[PDB]
Amino acid sequence: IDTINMFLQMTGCTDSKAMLYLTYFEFLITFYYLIATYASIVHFEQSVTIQLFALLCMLIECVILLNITFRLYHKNHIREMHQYSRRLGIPDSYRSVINVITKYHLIASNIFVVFPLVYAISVYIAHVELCFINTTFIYYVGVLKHRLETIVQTIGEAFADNDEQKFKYAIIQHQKLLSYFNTMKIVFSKPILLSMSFNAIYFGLTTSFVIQAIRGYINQAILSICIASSAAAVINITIYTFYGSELMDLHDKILHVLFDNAFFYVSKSFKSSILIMMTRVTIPLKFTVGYIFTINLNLLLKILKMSYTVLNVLLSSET
Amino acid sequence: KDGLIKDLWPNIRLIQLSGLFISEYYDDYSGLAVLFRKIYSWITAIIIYSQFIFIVIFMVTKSNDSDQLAAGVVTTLFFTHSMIKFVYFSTGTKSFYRTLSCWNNTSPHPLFAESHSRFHAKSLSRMRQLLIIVSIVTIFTTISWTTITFFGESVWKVPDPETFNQTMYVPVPRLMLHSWYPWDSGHGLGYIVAFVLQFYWVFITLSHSNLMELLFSSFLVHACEQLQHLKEILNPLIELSATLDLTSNQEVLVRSAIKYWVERHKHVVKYVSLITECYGSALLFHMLVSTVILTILAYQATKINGVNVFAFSTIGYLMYSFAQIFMFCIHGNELIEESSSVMEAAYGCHWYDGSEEAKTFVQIVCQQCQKPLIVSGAKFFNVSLDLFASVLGAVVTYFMVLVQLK
Amino acid sequence: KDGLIKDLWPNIRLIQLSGLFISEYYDDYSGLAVLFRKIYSWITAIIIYSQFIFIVIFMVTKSNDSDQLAAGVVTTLFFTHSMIKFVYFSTGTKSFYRTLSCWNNTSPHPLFAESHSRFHAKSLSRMRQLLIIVSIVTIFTTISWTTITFFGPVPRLMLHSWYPWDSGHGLGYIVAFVLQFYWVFITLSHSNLMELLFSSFLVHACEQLQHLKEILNPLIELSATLDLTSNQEVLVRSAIKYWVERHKHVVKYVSLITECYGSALLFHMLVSTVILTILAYQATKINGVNVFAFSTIGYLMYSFAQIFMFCIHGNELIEESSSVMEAAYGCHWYDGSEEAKTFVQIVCQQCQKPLIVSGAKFFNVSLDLFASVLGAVVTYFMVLVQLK
Amino acid sequence: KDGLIKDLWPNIRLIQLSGLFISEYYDDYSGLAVLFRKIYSWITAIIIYSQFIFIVIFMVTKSNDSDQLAAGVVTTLFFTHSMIKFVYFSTGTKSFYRTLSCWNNTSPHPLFAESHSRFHAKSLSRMRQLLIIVSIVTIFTTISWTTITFFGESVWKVPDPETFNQTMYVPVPRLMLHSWYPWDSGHGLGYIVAFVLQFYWVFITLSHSNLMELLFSSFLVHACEQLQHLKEILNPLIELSATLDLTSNQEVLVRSAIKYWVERHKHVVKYVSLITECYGSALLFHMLVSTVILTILAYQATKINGVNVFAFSTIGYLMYSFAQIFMFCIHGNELIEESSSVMEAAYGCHWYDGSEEAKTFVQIVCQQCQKPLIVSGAKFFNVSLDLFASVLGAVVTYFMVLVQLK
Ligand SMILES: CCCCCCCCCCCCCCCCCC(=O)OC[C@H](COP(=O)([O-])OCC[N+](C)(C)C)OC(=O)CCCCCCCCCCCCCCCCC
Ligand SMILES: CCCCCCCCCCCCCCCCCC(=O)OC[C@H](COP(=O)([O-])OCC[N+](C)(C)C)OC(=O)CCCCCCCCCCCCCCCCC
Ligand SMILES: CCCCCCCCCCCCCCCCCC(=O)OC[C@H](COP(=O)([O-])OCC[N+](C)(C)C)OC(=O)CCCCCCCCCCCCCCCCC
Ligand SMILES: CCCCCCCCCCCCCCCCCC(=O)OC[C@H](COP(=O)([O-])OCC[N+](C)(C)C)OC(=O)CCCCCCCCCCCCCCCCC
Ligand SMILES: CCCCCCCCCCCCCCCCCC(=O)OC[C@H](COP(=O)([O-])OCC[N+](C)(C)C)OC(=O)CCCCCCCCCCCCCCCCC
Ligand SMILES: CCCCCCCCCCCCCCCCCC(=O)OC[C@H](COP(=O)([O-])OCC[N+](C)(C)C)OC(=O)CCCCCCCCCCCCCCCCC
Repeated sequence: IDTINMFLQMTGCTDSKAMLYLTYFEFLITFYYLIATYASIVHFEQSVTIQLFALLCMLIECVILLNITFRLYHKNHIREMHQYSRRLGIPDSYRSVINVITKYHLIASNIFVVFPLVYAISVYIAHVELCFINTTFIYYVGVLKHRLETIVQTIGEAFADNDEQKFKYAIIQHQKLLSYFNTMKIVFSKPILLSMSFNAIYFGLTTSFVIQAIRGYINQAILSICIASSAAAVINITIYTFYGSELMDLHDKILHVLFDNAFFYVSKSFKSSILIMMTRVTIPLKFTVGYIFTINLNLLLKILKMSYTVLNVLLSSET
Repeated sequence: KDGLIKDLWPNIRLIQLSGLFISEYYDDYSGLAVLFRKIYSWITAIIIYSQFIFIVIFMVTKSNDSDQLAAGVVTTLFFTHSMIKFVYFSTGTKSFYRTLSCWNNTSPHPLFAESHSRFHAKSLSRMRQLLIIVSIVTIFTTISWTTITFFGESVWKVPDPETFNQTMYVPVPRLMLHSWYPWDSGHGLGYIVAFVLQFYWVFITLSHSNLMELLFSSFLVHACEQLQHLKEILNPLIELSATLDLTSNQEVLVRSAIKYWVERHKHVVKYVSLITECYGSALLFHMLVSTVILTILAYQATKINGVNVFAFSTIGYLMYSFAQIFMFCIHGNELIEESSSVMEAAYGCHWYDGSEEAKTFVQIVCQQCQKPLIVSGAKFFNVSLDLFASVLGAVVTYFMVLVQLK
Repeated sequence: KDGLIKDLWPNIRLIQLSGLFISEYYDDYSGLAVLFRKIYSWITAIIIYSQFIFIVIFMVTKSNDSDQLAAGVVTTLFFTHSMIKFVYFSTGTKSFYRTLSCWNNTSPHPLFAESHSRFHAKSLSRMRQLLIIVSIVTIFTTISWTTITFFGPVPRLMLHSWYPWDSGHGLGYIVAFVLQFYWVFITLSHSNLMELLFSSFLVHACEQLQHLKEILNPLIELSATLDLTSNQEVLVRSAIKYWVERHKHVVKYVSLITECYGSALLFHMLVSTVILTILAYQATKINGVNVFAFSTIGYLMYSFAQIFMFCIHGNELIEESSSVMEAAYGCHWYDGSEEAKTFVQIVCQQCQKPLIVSGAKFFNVSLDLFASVLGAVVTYFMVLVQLK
Repeated sequence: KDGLIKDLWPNIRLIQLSGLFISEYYDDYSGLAVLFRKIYSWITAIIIYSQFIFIVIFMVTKSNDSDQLAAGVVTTLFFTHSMIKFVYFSTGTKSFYRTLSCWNNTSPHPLFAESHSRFHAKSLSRMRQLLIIVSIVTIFTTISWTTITFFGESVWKVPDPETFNQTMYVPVPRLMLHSWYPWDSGHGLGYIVAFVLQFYWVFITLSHSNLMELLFSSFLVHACEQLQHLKEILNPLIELSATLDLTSNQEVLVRSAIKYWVERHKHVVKYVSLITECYGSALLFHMLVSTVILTILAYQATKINGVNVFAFSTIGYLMYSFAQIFMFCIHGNELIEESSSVMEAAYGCHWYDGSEEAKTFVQIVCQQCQKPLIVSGAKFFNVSLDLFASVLGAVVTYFMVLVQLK
C-alpha cells in the first residue's frame, strides 16, 4: 500500500483535495512541454539530432499526456475495485515484486538525471507513472488471486459437512470475484492497449535507429532515449503479459478442487450446484482487450516473434 | 408488414428502388406493374454490365505501362465487388426471404414484453443510425469521385509511333472513369452522355455494394439485440423460480417462461445459421477480391510521393477497401462477444436459491451457450475483428517489405 | 455382402479390379484363382515400379538445366502420390478392412427405420455422385495428357522416360506409347480411388449423425409427460439407449477413419507441399499461352483439387458434428423426465467436442488447412515475383 | 526405493554417476563418501565450464570471416544447451525430488490390480526403450564427431600481415572442437591431452543434456500410462454399479472403487502440474537457444555445395536440434490427446445401464475431463506437436526465402 495509497490519493478516492488538483496540475506541465516541443520543428530551426530527440520527447510526453486523464477516466470504477480489494490483502510474493519494481524505478530514474533542471522537469514525472501502472496491475491481480484462494478454501471446507449455506456463500464469493474481474478488465483494457502500441512503435523506432547507429550519426544523441524508454516499455509489457497470464490458471484450482469423493454423498441439491459451477469454471479467466488481444505470455511471444522476424528481414536485406 | 420486414422497411425500399432483382414485398401485384419493374431492373443491369465491360476493355487495349495496368486493375477489382453482389442478390433472393421471414409470428411473453419492446426500440435506433451512416458514406464517396476528376491533367502515356522507346502524354477527355466507348467522347453531346452514364454507374454500383453490407449488418444487429434481451430477462426469469414463503401456478408459470426463453434462444441460433447460409459466398468473394485490391494498393502506395491526385486516389481506395471489411467485421465480432457472454449472464444470477427445474435450466444453458455463435464466411474463415486485424497486419507488413526492398 | 460393404460395392469392385492388393470381398475362393489374382497384382506392381525407376533414371541422367530438372522433379512428385498410395493400401490393408467392417451388423431401431433408410439412400446418392465426378476427372486428365504431347530429337511421349530399347522408331515407339498410357491410367486411378474411399468414409458418418439429429426430436416427444406408464418408460429407455449406441458407433467409426488414413494423409500433404512450392517457382517463367503454361496450370489445378476434395469433406464433418447439441436443445427437453434431462446433459457435454479428423496428430484436415496451404503457396509465388 | 524412484532407477543412477549435482537416493551416507561425491561433482563442473569458456574465448578472439564466426556461434550455442541444463538441475533438485516422490504410497484397488500391473509393465517397457534410444543416439553422435574431424583439411583462415587485404590457410591442430588452450596444443603430449579432454567433455555434455530430456520424457510416459489405466478401468467401474438382476457389500465396493478412481485422477492432475512447474523454465531456455541455433543453421545451409564435411556437419547439427525438439514435443502431444480422450472413453461406457450414482459419476467425469491436460513451458507455449510443426515450418520458409534471395 506504499504506492496503492498513492493511486488512491492522486485518483481522488481519499480525502486528498489539493492533491487531486495537483494531478491535473501535472497534466498541464506536460501539456506545456508537449506544445513547446511540437513547435520546435514547425518554427524553430534546428539540426537533425534535435527534432528526432524532440520526437522522442514529444512521443514520451504524448504517453504522459495520454496517461493522466487516461487513468482518471475510470475514477468510480477504480474506487469500487479498491473498495472490494480493501478486505483481503495480496500474496507476499506480489508484495515483494511490487517493492522490487518501485525500488528499481526510483533508482533507475536518478541514473539519467545525473547522467550528464530545465529539462529535468519531465524526467522524474515520466518514471513515476511508468512504475505506477506496473504496480497497480500487480497489486489488483494479487488481491484477486488471494480471493480465489479464499474461495477454494471455502469450497474445500464445504466438502466436509455437506453445508448448503457454506456452498452458497462460496458461490456468492465466486460471483463477486467474477464481477470484480469484469471491472478490472474495463479499467485496464485501455492502458494495456496503450502500452502495447507504445512497445511496438518504440521497437520499430529503436531497430531503425539501431541499424542506422554504427555509421556515427548518433554520437551523444538519442541512444540514451532509445535505451531507457525501450527498457521501460519492455518491462511494463512483460509485467502486463505475465500477470495477465497468471489469471489463466485461477479457474483450474476450482475445477480441480470441485472433483471430490464427497460429491457422491450429498443430497442432490449440492450436486446441481457443483456441476453448474464446474461448467462455469471449465473456461479459464481470459483477459481479452481490444476485441482481439489476449494478454498473456503467448501474446508476449507473438510480439517477440514479430520483432525477431523484422530483425531477420532487415539483416538479410542489409547483407 | 410485421416483424423483421417492418424492422428493415427503409432498407427494403432502398434496394427495391435501386434496381436489384427483388420481386416480393409489393402492394401492386399486377401485370403492367410487374412488367414495368422487370423492364426497369433489366435495363439497369444491362447498363451496369455494359459500362463494366467498357471499363475492363479500357484495361488491355490501351494500357501499356505497369502503372497504368495497376490503375486499371485496381478500378476493375474495386467495382468487381458490386458486380458480384448484384448477381448474388439476383440469383439468391430465396435465402434473403427465408432470413427475413424467421421472425414472423414470434410474440413476447406478457411478463417480459416491456423488456422486449425496449430492446426492439434500441434495435430500430441502431438500424436507422447504420443506414444513415451508409447513405452518407456512399454520397460522400460519389461526390469526391466526381470532384477529383477536374483536379488533374487528363494525359495518358502513349509510345511515340516515330521513335522506338519514347512516349508522350496524349490528351484524354476529362472523365471519372477511363473507359472505351463505341462513340466518340472527346466533346459535346457524347461527352455529356458519357459523364452522365459514368456518374450514374458509380453511384448505383456503390449503392448496391453498400446496401448488401448494410443488410448483413442490420441482420447481425437484430440478432445481437435479441441475445441482449435474452441475457437481460434471465435474472427475473430465475427469480420467478425462488422458493420464498411451490404452488401449481408458480410451477406452470416458471415452466412457460423457461419454454419461451428456450424457444427464443433456438430462434436466435437458427437465425444466425440462416445468416451464415445466406452470406457465406458473398463474404468469401468479397475477401478474395479485396486481397488482390489491397496488395495492388500497397504496391501503389509504395511509390506514393508528396500530395497530388495519385496520392489522394491511393489513399481513398485504401480507406474504402478497409472500411468495407471493417463494417461487417465489427458486427461479427460483436455477435461473437454477445453470444459468448450469455454463459456469464446466466451464471451471474441468483440461481442457487432456486428450484431444481431452474437449476437444470441454468445448467443446460451454461452447457450449450459455451461456444460463441459465429458467422463463418463460406465456412472458410470466421468473421470477427480477428480477420480485420490480420488483414491490416498483412497489408502493413507487405508495405514495409516493399518500401525496404525498393 | 450387406451394410458398408454393399454401400461401397462399386468402389470396392474398382479397387479389386484395379490391381491393388485385396484379399477379401471375393466369392470365388479357390486354390488357384488366388494365384491368378496374385500374379496379376504382382505384374501390375512390377511394371509400375519399372516405369517409376525409368522416369527417375531419365531425370537424373538427362537433366542439364535447372528448368528441365524442375520439370522432371514435378513429374516424379506428381506420380509419387500414387506410388506411396499403392504400397500404403498393399501393406496397411488391415486398417481398411476394420474400417469397412465397423458397420457390418448394425440393426436400426423399429421406430427410426424410415429416417435411417432415407439417410442411407442420401449417403448412397452422394457416394455415387462422388464416384462419377472422380471417374470423369480421371478420364479427362488421362486424355489431356495425350492431347498435350502432340502440341510440342526427343520422342513425343507424354512421359520422358528411359528404356533399355530404343523409343525413336519401330514397334518400340508404339509399345512405349501404350505402356505409358496404361501406367498413367493405373496410377491416376489408384490415387483418385484412395481419395474416393476416404471421402465416402467421411460422408457416411455425416449422414449417420444427421439421422441422429433428426431422430433426436421425437425422442423426447415420446417421453413428454403431457396428458409416464411402465410401457412408455420402457420404450423411452430403449430408444435413448439405442441413440447412445448409435452415437458411440459414429464416434468409433470416425476414430477408425482417423487411424486408417492419417499417415497416408500426412505423406500426401508432405509431397503436396514440395510439389506446390516447385510449381509456384515454375509459374514465374510464363511466356503467354503455350504447352508449358498449359502443363503448369494443369499440374496446379490437379494438385489443388486433390487436397480440396477431402479438405472440404473434413471441414463439413467438423462443422456438422457440433450441431448434435443444437438438436438436443431443439427437442423439448423441458417436456421430458429426469432421466431424459440427465441424458440430454450428458449428450451436450459429450457433443462439446467436435469430431475432428487428424493427419497423424500434426494438423486438422479442414478448409482451414486448405486456406493455410493456399495462403502459403500464394505468398511464396508473390515473393518470387517480387524478388524476380 | 519404491514407486517412481524404482521406476526411474537406471536414469537416476546415470545422473548420479554423470557428475550432476545430486544428493538423494544413495546407500552410502557417510561423512567421507558424500565429501568425495561433492569433490567429484565440483571437478566435473569446473572442467565443463573451463572447456566452454575456452571455446567462447577462441570464438571471440580468432574469428575473422562471417562464416567462421557463424560456425563458432553455432557450436557455442549448441553446447550452451548442456551448460544451461547442468546449471538448472544443479540448483533445482528440490522440484525433481517433489515430482519423483508424488507416486510414493500409491496402491491399487484389488479389483483393478491386474490392469495396474499391466500398465506398469508397459510403462517400464516404454521407459527402457527411451533410455536405450537416448544412449544409442548419444554414443553415435560422439563417434561421428570423433570421426568427422579426421576427414578434412585442418586449416584456419588468417589475414596476411605482409599484404593489405590477402589471407591464407594456416595449419591448425586437429582437435574435436576449435578452442583456446593455455598450454602448447600444437603437437605431442599437449595434443593428446587436449584431444582426450575434448572427447570427455563432448560425451559428458551430451549425456548431461540427454539424461534431463529422457527424465522429462519418462515423467510424461508415466503420466500417459496412468491415464490409460484410468481410461481402461472405467468399463468395470461402471459395470459394478449396474442394477441388473443393490446389496450393501456391492454398494460399498462400488463406492470404494469410485473413491479410488477420483483419488487417482487427482493424483495424475497434481503430477502433471508438478511436471509443468519443475520442467518449464528449462524448456523455455531450450527453445530460446534452439530458435537462434536453427536460424543460423538455416543461413548456413544455403552455402552447401555438393557433399563434403561442411554439408555433413550442417546436416548433423540440424538433425540433432530437430530430434531434441521432437523428443519432448511428441510426448507433450501424446499427453494432451490422451488426457482429452478420457471424456470420450467415459461416454463410451454403458452408463445408461447403471444406477443414478453411476450416471452422476459419468456426468461429473465428462464435465471435468473436458479441458485436456497440458504441459507448458513457463506458460509461453503448449508443449505439443503443433510447436514442432511451427518451428519446422518457420525454419523451412526462412531457408527458402534466403536461398531465393541469394
Ligand atoms: C502504430 C502507431 C500507434 C501510435 C500510438 C501513439 C498514441 C496514439 C493514440 C492512439 C493509439 C492507441 C492508444 C490506446 C487506445 C485508445 C483507445 C482505446 O481504449 O481503444 C479500446 C478499443 C476497444 O475498447 P476496449 O477494449 O476498452 O473495450 C472492451 C470492453 N468491451 C468488450 C466490454 C466493450 O480498442 C481499439 O479501438 C483498438 C485499438 C487499435 C489501436 C492500437 C493497436 C496496437 C497494436 C500494436 C501492435 C501489436 C502487435 C502484436 C499483435 C498480436 C495480436 C494481433
Ligand atoms: C492480405 C493482404 C496482404 C497483401 C499481400 C498478400 C499476399 C498476396 C496475395 C494476393 C496475390 C497477389 C497477386 C499479384 C498482385 C501483386 C503484384 C505486385 O506486387 O506487383 C504490381 C504489378 C506491377 O508491379 P511490379 O512489382 O511488377 O513492379 C514493376 C513496376 N515498374 C515496372 C514500374 C518498375 O502490378 C501489375 O502488374 C498490375 C496487376 C496485374 C494483374 C493482376 C490480376 C489478378 C488476377 C487474380 C487471379 C487470382 C488471384 C487470387 C487471389 C486470392 C488468393 C488468396
Ligand atoms: C461516427 C461513426 C462513423 C464514422 C466512421 C466511419 C466513416 C467512414 C470511413 C471511410 C470513408 C471513406 C470515404 C472516402 C472513400 C473514397 C474512395 C475512392 O473512390 O477514392 C478514390 C477516388 C479517386 O479515384 P481515381 O483516381 O481512380 O478516380 C479519378 C479518375 N481519373 C484519374 C480519370 C480522374 O477519390 C479519391 O481520391 C478520394 C479523395 C478524398 C480522400 C480523403 C482521404 C482522407 C484524407 C487523407 C488521409 C488522412 C488520414 C490518413 C493518414 C494516412 C494513413 C495511411
Ligand atoms: C460440383 C463439383 C464441380 C467441380 C469438380 C470438377 C472440376 C475439377 C477441377 C480440377 C480438375 C483437375 C484435373 C484436370 C487437370 C489435368 C491435370 C494434369 O495432369 O495436367 C497436366 C497434363 C500434362 O502434364 P505434362 O506436361 O506432364 O504432360 C506432357 C509432358 N510432356 C510435355 C513432356 C510431353 O495436362 C495438362 O497440361 C492439362 C492442362 C489443362 C488446362 C485447361 C485450362 C487452362 C486454363 C485454366 C484457368 C487459367 C487461370 C485462371 C485463373 C485461376 C483459376 C481461377
Ligand atoms: C542465443 C541467445 C543467447 C544465449 C541464451 C540466453 C538464454 C538464457 C541464458 C542464461 C542462463 C539461464 C539459466 C541459468 C539459471 C537457471 C536458474 C533457474 O532456476 O532459472 C529459472 C528461475 C525461475 O524459477 P521457477 O520458479 O521458474 O523454477 C525453476 C525450476 N527449479 C525450481 C527446478 C529450478 O529463474 C529464471 O527464470 C531465470 C533468471 C535468470 C535468467 C538468465 C538471464 C538471461 C535471460 C535471457 C536473456 C535473453 C533474452 C532474449 C529474449 C528475446 C529478445 C528479442
Ligand atoms: C524407433 C525410433 C528409432 C530412432 C529414430 C530417431 C533416430 C535419431 C534421430 C536423430 C539422429 C542424429 C544423428 C547424429 C547427429 C549428430 C549431430 C552433431 O553433433 O553433428 C555435428 C558433428 C560434426 O559437426 P562439427 O562441425 O561440429 O564438426 C567439425 C569439427 N571440426 C570443426 C573440428 C572439424 O557431428 C557429425 O560428425 C555429424 C555428421 C553427420 C553424421 C553422418 C554419419 C557419418 C559420419 C562420418 C562421415 C564420414 C564422411 C565425411 C566425408 C566424406 C568424404 C569427403
